[PDB]
Amino acid sequence: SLYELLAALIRGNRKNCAQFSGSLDWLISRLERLEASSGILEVLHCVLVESPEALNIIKEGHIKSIISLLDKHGRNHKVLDVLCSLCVCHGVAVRSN
Amino acid sequence: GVEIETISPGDGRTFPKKGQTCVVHYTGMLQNGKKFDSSRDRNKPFKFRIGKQEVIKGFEEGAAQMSLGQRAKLTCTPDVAYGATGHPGVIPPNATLIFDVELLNLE
Amino acid sequence: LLSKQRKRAVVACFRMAPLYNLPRHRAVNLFLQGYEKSWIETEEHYFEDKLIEDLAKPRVDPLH
Amino acid sequence: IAEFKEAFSLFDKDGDGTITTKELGTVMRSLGQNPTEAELQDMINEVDADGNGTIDFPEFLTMMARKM
Amino acid sequence: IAILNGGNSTVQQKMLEYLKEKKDVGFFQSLAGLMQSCSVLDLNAFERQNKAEGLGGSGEKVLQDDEFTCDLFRFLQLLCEGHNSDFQNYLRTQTGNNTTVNIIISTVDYLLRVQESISDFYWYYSGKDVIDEQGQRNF
Amino acid sequence: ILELTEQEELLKFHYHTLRLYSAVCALGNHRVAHALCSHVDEPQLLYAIENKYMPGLLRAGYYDLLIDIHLSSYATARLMMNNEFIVPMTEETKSITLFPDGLPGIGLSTSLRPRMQFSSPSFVSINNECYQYSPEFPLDILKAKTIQMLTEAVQEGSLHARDPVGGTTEFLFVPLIKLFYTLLIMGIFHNEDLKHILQLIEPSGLLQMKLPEPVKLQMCLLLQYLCDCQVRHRIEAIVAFSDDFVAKLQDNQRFRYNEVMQALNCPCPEEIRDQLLDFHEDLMTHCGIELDLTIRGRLLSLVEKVTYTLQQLISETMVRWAQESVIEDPELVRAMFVLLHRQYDGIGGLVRALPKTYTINGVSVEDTINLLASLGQIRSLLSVEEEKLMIRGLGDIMNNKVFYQHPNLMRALGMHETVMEVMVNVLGPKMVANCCRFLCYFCRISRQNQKAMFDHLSYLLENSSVTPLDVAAASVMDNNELALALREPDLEKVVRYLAGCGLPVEGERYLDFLRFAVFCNGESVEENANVVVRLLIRRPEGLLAAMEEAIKIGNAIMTFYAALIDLLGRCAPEMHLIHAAKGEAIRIRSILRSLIPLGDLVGVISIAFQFCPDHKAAMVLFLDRVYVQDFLLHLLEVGFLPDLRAAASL
Ligand SMILES: [Ca+2]
Ligand SMILES: [Ca+2]
Repeated sequence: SLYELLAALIRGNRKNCAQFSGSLDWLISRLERLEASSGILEVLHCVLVESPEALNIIKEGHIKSIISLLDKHGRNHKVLDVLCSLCVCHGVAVRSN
Repeated sequence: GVEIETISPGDGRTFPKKGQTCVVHYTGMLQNGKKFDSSRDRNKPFKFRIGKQEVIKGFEEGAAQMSLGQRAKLTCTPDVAYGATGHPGVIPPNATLIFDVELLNLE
Repeated sequence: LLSKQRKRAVVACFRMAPLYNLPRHRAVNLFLQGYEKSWIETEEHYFEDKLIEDLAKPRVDPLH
Repeated sequence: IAEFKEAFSLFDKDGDGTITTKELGTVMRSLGQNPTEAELQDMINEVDADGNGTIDFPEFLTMMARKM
Repeated sequence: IAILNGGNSTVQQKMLEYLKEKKDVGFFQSLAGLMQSCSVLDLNAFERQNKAEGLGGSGEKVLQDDEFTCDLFRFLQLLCEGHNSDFQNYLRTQTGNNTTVNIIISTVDYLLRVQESISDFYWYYSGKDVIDEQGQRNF
Repeated sequence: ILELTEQEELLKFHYHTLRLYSAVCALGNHRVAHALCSHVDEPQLLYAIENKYMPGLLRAGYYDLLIDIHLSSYATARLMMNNEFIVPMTEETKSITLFPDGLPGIGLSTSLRPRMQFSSPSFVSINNECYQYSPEFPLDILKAKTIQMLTEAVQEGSLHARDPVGGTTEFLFVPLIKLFYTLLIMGIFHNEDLKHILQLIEPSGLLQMKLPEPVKLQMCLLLQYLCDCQVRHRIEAIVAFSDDFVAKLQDNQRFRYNEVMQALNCPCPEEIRDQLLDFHEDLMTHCGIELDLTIRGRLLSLVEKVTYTLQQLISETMVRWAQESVIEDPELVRAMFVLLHRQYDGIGGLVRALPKTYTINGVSVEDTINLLASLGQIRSLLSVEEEKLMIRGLGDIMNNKVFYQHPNLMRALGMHETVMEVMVNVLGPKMVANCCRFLCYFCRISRQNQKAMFDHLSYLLENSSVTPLDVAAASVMDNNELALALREPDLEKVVRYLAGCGLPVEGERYLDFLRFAVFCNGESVEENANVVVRLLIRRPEGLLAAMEEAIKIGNAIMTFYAALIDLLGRCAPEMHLIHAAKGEAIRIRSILRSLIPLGDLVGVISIAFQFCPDHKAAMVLFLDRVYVQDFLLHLLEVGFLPDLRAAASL
């Protein structure tokens, strides 16, 4: 429920997701707790739809973590659209990722 | 050198001679039989000149060994293939490819 | 009076003898460029009171 | 015929084969016309069809052959 | 202006009650924000284009497209026709919301800017004394 | 796959994979598009299209996947150039019939509409060799399936089945029409099929049916493209009429307007100067009187003919769908009425096309194709080491033969706004200098192009880095009209950057910009002159004392002040009774020279007998304009003597 509260506080402002540079890899490091990850997942999904700046922060070592997150949990479509939101920003898409 | 199991023989003596573009038809799967290519699927004959080095070298070395009308199975060594990187997106690191190659014409 | 009268032809010979003379590209273009400010501004535009009175033909009306 | 070269030399004073807008403005203020920079750039580029910016002598001589 | 062009009153009833229930201090805020500069016939820009056309389309000088402003004060006049003494009070004090904007003060400060704009335009002009169109059209 | 209709966990998870395949191959990742088809193998998608028992989620994913694997790279490419309408002047373009005595299925369509380039999705060592455009498949087989799909689905869906393939009618109709939508754009369905497919829709019924919400939204996009093809036909109608009209009008007036010139004498009293004028003004004079010769019967006939069917029913069917079927979906009602406005105002769409188009000749159609490709390359590249294609694209633009010939066209393409958007997109950097070098080349090609760049200087100065500031000064270099059109308050931001140089070197660029801001011709302006020097009282920045201190003591400070004198040398009042017999123009002669007691022999002599021609020649213009024949003799041989001695010192 704590992650559920924090998932609320991102969906409103473009500021708050832009205020989440350093928490990103901090959250992805906490993602490997692997018992409360869905609460972390809705958090990391909601920041990715509201900041194009945060897309340029996240790099490959976070991505291979998220790919192995599909290994530990199997078939979770909530993980899947996170990669689709990692593809396209509000209008644009990065060729590197 | 590279391994070949002849699936069915053609004429035997008219191998693909150097300086000819091989009008062929082929398919391709992994070591585990996971299919990933078929020139038959796109209904299109692949064509390539021997010595032009536009195909990978294992497929060319397997193609030189066959004959006209002969279809064969190309079980290629992955290190003669794409190798340690594989195809970056298609072929995994160092997996044996299995082609079913079939020649039709030359140039 | 003789040398200055012939000069007044050479005064105007820039502006006069080249007049859309060479380029058929710019000539057909500037026709269209001239066509915009000349012929397009018309008055087929009393449809509007018919248009809005075609909207109030009923729920919620299409104008609404 | 060489009087056309005389009328060409009445503009050219620096001697490089091209007539800039300063020379045409000079002779035009000597005659009595008061052209604007739009009209002067028009008439100094009314010869210009290739896009070098100024007036060359072949286009001037065929212009003299074209008017009269 | 097209809705109020007859000096309509039912629509004049409508805007006031809509401003009462869903009380919008941003509207009058956006009025004086629109009204703030909105136009000045400023003769500095008049001088240069005379020198520009004197030595080289046009017409974009005149108070930076003041035709918008003629429509705005028309909309303000047509918002208080028929002497809506409630609404004419409402544009002054605006007792609905917590804060208020007195547009009646601000519209004095529009023509005061315009009067200063037109008086020196004569005072530049007071010696030339022969009128072209560019003086006539901008007047 | 057909088992999955109740395996709803594996249904939904495979659906979101099918999202992810459509995700990563978006906006033309053409190498990744070649990577994906090994997993999808589009003959599988043909079987995914035909199967009338696939679930609706899997159907809408597979139809969407078929587009953005193979089609959307070209589809968005021709979507960008749907507002250009340029054409060649060739004889088949000249000989279009232009009219009915009306069909939207136009046969000819002789516009540009850039190329169809595909690539084979092979797996051989041509890795970075094909690599560029798209995979391919037998799309001619596909268009046979679509007509087989649609004509069957209309005549079956007519009875309002409870089956249709995705359960609902939404999964039935929407992915087919969207597939038909993108396939129509890509130059397929020649008029034998258009007349076939309009028999499915128009006959003049599919639109006459009762429809759900987003399907007519797809049809709304479908109807607009038919109206769009109606528009380009009309522009292709008007251009061949412009061929013989100009061919008449060039011979008719201009030779016979010269006929009275030869028969006059040579004076220019009234009749010569009336059409001997500016070229566009001559065309404005020639065409301006036709709406109040022997040719104006051709005009008034044709305006009645280019008055203008589909316009009946399109104007009907919006009124239907609003009436019985009160709508949600604000995307839809926005999409609805813009057709309806365009139907009752067909001229207003034709308004906004004519200052976007042009006609060229057949020799120049080569250099346009790659140019439209590279312009298409940049507009595709707008959505994102990413810029390696851009610089090769930009250098290709700079090295186009037919680029200099028509500078209006880059203004007509609006491509300067496209490149300037990249500058905004970059600067929140090696591609900076590759961009601006195009821009400083871009303003310099003509006059009214320089007018187009003028409208951005308020933004443009704000990002001075070291170049961007090269562009702003390049946009004002010669046109005195553009010099006068510049105003004061941006120059406050200019000199604010100069006050930041109270620490320097980088004030060398602002002063050169102001040098282009006051002089511009060979003779300075005074309106920009007075305002900046009144600011330069408010800010200060021994001067000739420390000038010699830089001669011994990184060679920038002697260049730095060398511009500051040159700025003041340009902003002299005048060198005439314009300066002399006037008022308060001599007042700036005092306040300038008050800050500079002379001392200038540091600049005159000490360098000139050895960094030499920059500071002292800039010092020449300051003494010449701002500042008796003893000084015509005092400073002599200081500079001329080393010019005499070291003349043959090469
Ligand atoms: Ca010259
Ligand atoms: Ca020349």
